[PDB]
Amino acid sequence: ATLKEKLIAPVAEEEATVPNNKITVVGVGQVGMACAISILGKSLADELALVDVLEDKLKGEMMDLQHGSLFLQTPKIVADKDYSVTANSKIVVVTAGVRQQEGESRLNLVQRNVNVFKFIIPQIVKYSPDCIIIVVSNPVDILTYVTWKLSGLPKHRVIGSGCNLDSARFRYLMAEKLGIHPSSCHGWILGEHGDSSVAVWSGVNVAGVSLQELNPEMGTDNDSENWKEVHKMVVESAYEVIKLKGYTNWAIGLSVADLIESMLKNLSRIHPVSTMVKGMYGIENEVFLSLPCILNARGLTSVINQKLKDDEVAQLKKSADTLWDIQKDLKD
Amino acid sequence: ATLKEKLIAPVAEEEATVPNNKITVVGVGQVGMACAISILGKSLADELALVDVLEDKLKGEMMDLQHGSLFLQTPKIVADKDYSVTANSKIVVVTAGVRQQEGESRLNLVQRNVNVFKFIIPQIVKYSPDCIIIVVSNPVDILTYVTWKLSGLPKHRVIGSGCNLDSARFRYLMAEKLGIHPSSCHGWILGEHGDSSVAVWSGVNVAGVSLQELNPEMGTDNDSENWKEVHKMVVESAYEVIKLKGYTNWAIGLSVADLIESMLKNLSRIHPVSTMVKGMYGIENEVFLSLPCILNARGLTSVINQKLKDDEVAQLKKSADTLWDIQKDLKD
Amino acid sequence: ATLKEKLIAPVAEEEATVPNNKITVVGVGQVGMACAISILGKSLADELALVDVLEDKLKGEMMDLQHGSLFLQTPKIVADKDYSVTANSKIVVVTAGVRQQEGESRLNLVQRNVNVFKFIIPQIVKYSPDCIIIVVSNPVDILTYVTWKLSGLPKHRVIGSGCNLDSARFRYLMAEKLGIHPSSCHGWILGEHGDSSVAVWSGVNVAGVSLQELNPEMGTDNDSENWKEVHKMVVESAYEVIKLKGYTNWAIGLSVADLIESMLKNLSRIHPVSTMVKGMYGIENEVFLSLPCILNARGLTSVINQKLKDDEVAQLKKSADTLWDIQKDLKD
Amino acid sequence: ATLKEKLIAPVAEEEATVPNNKITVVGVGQVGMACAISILGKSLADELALVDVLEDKLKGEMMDLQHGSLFLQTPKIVADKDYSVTANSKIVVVTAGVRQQEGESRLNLVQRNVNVFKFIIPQIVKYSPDCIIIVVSNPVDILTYVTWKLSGLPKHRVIGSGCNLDSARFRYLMAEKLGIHPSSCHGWILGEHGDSSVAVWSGVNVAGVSLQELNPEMGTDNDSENWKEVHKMVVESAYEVIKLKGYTNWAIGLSVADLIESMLKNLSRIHPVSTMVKGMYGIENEVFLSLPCILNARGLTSVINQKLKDDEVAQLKKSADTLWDIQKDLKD
Ligand SMILES: NC(=O)C1=CN([C@@H]2O[C@H](COP(=O)(O)OP(=O)(O)OC[C@H]3O[C@@H](n4cnc5c(N)ncnc54)[C@H](O)[C@@H]3O)[C@@H](O)[C@H]2O)C=CC1
Ligand SMILES: NC(=O)C1=CN([C@@H]2O[C@H](COP(=O)(O)OP(=O)(O)OC[C@H]3O[C@@H](n4cnc5c(N)ncnc54)[C@H](O)[C@@H]3O)[C@@H](O)[C@H]2O)C=CC1
Ligand SMILES: NC(=O)C1=CN([C@@H]2O[C@H](COP(=O)(O)OP(=O)(O)OC[C@H]3O[C@@H](n4cnc5c(N)ncnc54)[C@H](O)[C@@H]3O)[C@@H](O)[C@H]2O)C=CC1
Ligand SMILES: NC(=O)C1=CN([C@@H]2O[C@H](COP(=O)(O)OP(=O)(O)OC[C@H]3O[C@@H](n4cnc5c(N)ncnc54)[C@H](O)[C@@H]3O)[C@@H](O)[C@H]2O)C=CC1
Repeated sequence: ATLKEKLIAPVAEEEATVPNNKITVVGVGQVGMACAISILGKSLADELALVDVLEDKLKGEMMDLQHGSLFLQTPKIVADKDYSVTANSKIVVVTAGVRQQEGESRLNLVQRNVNVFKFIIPQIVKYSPDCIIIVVSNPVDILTYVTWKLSGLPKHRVIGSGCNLDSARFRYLMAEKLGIHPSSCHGWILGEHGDSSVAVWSGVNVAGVSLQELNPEMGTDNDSENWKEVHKMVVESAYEVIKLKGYTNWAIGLSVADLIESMLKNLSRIHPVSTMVKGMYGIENEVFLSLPCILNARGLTSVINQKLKDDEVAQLKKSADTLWDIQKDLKD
Repeated sequence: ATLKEKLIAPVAEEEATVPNNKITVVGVGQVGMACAISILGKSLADELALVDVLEDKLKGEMMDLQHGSLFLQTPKIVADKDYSVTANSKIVVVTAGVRQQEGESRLNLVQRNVNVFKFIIPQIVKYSPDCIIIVVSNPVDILTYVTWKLSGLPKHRVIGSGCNLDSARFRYLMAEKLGIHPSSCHGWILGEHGDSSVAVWSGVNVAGVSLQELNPEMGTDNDSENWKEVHKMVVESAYEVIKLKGYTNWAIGLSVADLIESMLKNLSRIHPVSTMVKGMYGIENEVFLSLPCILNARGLTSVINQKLKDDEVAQLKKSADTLWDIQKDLKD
Repeated sequence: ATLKEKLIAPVAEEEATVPNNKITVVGVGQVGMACAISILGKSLADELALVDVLEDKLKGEMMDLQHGSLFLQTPKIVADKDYSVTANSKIVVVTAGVRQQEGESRLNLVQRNVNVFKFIIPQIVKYSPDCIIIVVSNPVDILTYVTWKLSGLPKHRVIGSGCNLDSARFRYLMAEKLGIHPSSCHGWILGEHGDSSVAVWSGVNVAGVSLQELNPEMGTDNDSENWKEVHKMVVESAYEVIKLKGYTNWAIGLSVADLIESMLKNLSRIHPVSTMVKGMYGIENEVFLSLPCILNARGLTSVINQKLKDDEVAQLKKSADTLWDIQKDLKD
Repeated sequence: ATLKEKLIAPVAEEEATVPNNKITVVGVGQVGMACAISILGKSLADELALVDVLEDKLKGEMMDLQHGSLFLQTPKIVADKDYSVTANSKIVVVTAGVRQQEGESRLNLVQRNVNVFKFIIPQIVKYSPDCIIIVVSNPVDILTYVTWKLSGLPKHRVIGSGCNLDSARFRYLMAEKLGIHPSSCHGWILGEHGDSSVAVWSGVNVAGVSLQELNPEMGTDNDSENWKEVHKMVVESAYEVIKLKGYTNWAIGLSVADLIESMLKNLSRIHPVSTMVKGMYGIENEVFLSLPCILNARGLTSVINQKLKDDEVAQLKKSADTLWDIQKDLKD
């Protein structure tokens, strides 16, 4: 007479549920699943929705996650090619589209991914008009600009995963040189998540001790041992990892979960993520690139005004120019 | 031209957070702070409000928690004698009132505590019309009933901590006899939180093996395993600990946090908490007793139907009459 | 006069950590990385070593994890084709080998995988003479036996993941029928990891209530609740997911991490993993099958004695003969 | 015939356990229990031992914790006035002795607490000669010196909880002024955990932006709004909280757990804790006070060399002098 009927007696009317913290991940490839597992691992969603054009793959992924439910704290995991499954998401993570082939610039993916975005972004906003969108697909800064224009969402609700990842890499490498935890090394990689990123040497410090003060040659061509190479390693890292295993995913998955945690827990932590920087540091157009931003439940609510050195501002502007040159010709 | 103005540039123009995962703990005594710290430890609240009539102690408890903020994930902690600080809480935990003296029964506190609740409950609902209330103060089953009536809330939104603690103690004691983790021990203490709780022997098992089937004398006075002594120990628990350190708090604090987790994570896990059992097991009055109940974001949405023996039913009935005998003379 | 020399003043003269909570994952395929990321997510290792014959992929997996270090609590991650990087591990997880093709049985991989293990197992014990080994590779019960023999380790230090995953799936499926969290559902799938697993119907319960007692037709072909279809679904699981996405990894990855937690935290929780069952249930050969076992810091220290029905015993025996039929012809 | 005997079948010989991560907390008053609950909350110990001269209180506390075991991951909690229960602790936390009465300097507790320490320290080292001792009792810097001399342990194994707490308070207050999470505000309070502590203004920063650069008057008498008062609030905080609730405990409990996490997880994170600073910043005697130190499994292995301003060095030396003046007359 129905398992449930007999065993479970209702105290409240049957009625409507509605996820408080529903997250959607679009794209169930390497990056998508890594974000998904990291999100689940930290119990950040009470509902996880997945979307992809590959129906079988999408279903298999859902089922595999569902089978590990005993070990998780996410009561509902759903998956469909139709965006109606993403309704009422607080956060949508977009990792859908093509990735770099070996040695390929992220900037070379632009047209293919813009085509993808033009089609899926409107479906996303239709079903969650008040969500926050975390853009991850490459090139991430330009795609965040693209998402902003297509979605019609406010700036503080369209965020590029950006240099949160580059900065974690930088902090890891710095840590390795000093023999301490990356959380105790402070340093910011800003600008494009790509070849034109900028190391803010003037802010690199341990326990408040400015490394640039200790080594005024930090970041130059005349440095003993030997910073610039550290920034070069950050720049090259995706290519080196792609050459070895075909793609990257674990670090970006962790990076994404870290941003989500700040926002779903309303913490107001600072992260270098991609936002609209017109009017900052002499940038004249609607360029998106990473700066230290404050993240909480409203999304990206603030940017940190820094006192960048002239060479730092110069490299930032150069990064802004590289990006704007591509953005400026994007067609609608 | 403040520092904040210089350092921080608003992206989305202005802060103001949408009421969300806010929790209030009423009473900042041994139990109240134990609940507060456990709620804080598991990052269950994005805002924690404290209320007590002891203004000085209240402010100091508040400050001390705040001083720990670096190590926590709750961006806002506030406290006031006035209930306006509790506005828009999702969940309110009531631990205020008088407690048992060494030896004293929980029912000796009824009158004094009915007077406390007559004041506090209407304040809670006035400022948080949509909250879930968890009642901890003793006598707990009676006060859960008093809260239900004063609150005007539907039954699924009024939960008595009931036998959640009794059962935790029971599983701990069972675990000590077997040498395994209490989470691997299963057994249910239901009914009245104190003296008259019921041990449902038929459900005591490890890995699905019925210990009663293995030992049909389980629960009788002629049992080589002395299971009845275990239940007796669960019963004398409050007493022995009160005699030793003056009160109990850590275990109940942990148990309240566990209920909150099930709810804010929408888990639909089952806990032995106290609900309105009229029309169950032959009970014909409005009384709150513990049964295995399903907790989720809406609250306590259902109860598990069990096949109870005659003597178990009888105790439940006996508890219901005793409780009703007190409740029928409660005015206003 | 390095920066490190200038910034950091040694207190206790010199670094060198005492081997402690080190874990090795052998194989960096779908399952291996899923285990790695889940182990990393729960901070189970103070050092993670990876080993695989695919040198390029191995290095890239290593780098990607390292890039995530800021978000983790594992200060050292290393990887090498050579087993010296695995020296002094407390726990070694073996997931290397060939996997099932869509449709293909787990036993079709025996020969190829026996050759893999003949090489890997002696390397593991040579570099970590005091480790605990968790076998994941298929066919898992057979390979657990092969590992026990090649390793020379006592039985409490060789654990086959066995039916830990089967049972997780089963609890998920039960939870889906009842609408509660799988942790509130109890039921044991024992015996052989694959096709021939056994559902112990007598132990399936919710809150201590026997569902079999409630539905004596549970498990037969004439059951309105279709419990046998549930078990059938647990059995077809690998198959359906493999057909959809090519392999399974997330659920097993989570389940391995859960076993490790029980062990490194010394919990003595009970899990359905595979141990040497000779002399149990009438089995007279050296074979590994899943039963409810207690895991703690020493490993798998005990097994739960159960009262099994004749048909359950018979399947267990039938599985033991089949396994033995393969194992008896294994040489060296 | 013995519950266990029948139900649980041994796989490994009965034999010896031994905690990997055993922690002892000495003193079960406000501070001791707060450290205990925070340690348990984060699953940092596989064994927790408690010691106090108050036998009944000590037992009650043990039992209360034990009753919440279902919600914890610490299989063994023991308590006794005899130090033999503390054997093989990796970490011993000493919170035993007298605390400040209202308005009383921590320095006024010195003789009474030195008497306590002279008696208990030798018992502690007898039973755990290789432990790391975290000193918390006041005055904490002087008591760390005292512990070092009495215990005969190496410097990197005797650590004063020190200014980890003052700095968290500083970061909280700073955060409140800027509207962000304390984890995103960086600033160090060093020297005595007491009235002569030192704010290192030159290291105060957000996202690497030096606040002193933005406000060169930071910390002086001619400051717009208005740092010095922030340091004053940190200095006064214990007195204000003591005046309100009688003592402090939650923040210090969290602070202590944070240090333990760094060490038991071997993270090498930086914390401002109390260590022996002879030969640093012109300090000529064996003074203990807080500086940023690197913590991992070996204890306190490194100190960070800072580039302190002349006024900062001056205040540091003044703090060192205040302390040494008391240390110098300590009698053995
Ligand atoms: N921002 C960052 O730091 C990083 C960004 N990435 C980027 O993330 C993206 C994903 O990378 P991977 O997951 O490795 O690639 P993948 O090939 O493994 O996954 C791409 C997935 O997107 C799906 N997809 C393609 N078009 C779609 C559409 N129209 N609608 C829905 N789904 C669609 C595909 O079916 C596939 O499952 C790439 O653009 C890559 O460059 C990768 C690493 C880091
Ligand atoms: N349900 C359960 O399993 C458990 C229940 N308890 C009960 O919890 C309650 C609290 O225990 P403790 O925290 O140890 O007591 P406590 O004496 O330490 O704290 C009681 C708090 O209630 C406050 N209070 C008193 N009247 C108030 C009012 N009129 N309005 C607002 N606050 C008021 C007091 O100021 C004090 O802050 C007791 O009733 C005790 O019996 C204790 C353990 C377990
Ligand atoms: N016990 C269980 O419940 C489960 C077991 N499995 C089994 O786990 C195993 C791994 O599956 P996947 O990770 O999907 O396979 P995969 O093909 O992605 O990865 C296999 C890894 O083994 C490595 N490998 C092959 N030969 C090796 C050797 N000679 N020495 C060291 N490494 C070697 C390969 O290089 C590859 O890195 C399979 O045997 C599969 O059947 C999968 C799911 C669940
Ligand atoms: N370093 C720091 O940031 C902080 C330090 N404290 C200090 O921590 C200490 C403890 O404070 P509370 O717990 O509030 O005091 P308390 O009075 O609540 O607890 C002191 C406990 O120590 C026990 N005790 C006394 N002599 C003992 C001995 N000979 N052997 C073993 N146990 C003994 C007492 O019986 C009592 O249970 C005080 O010295 C206090 O000033 C407090 C807050 C912060």
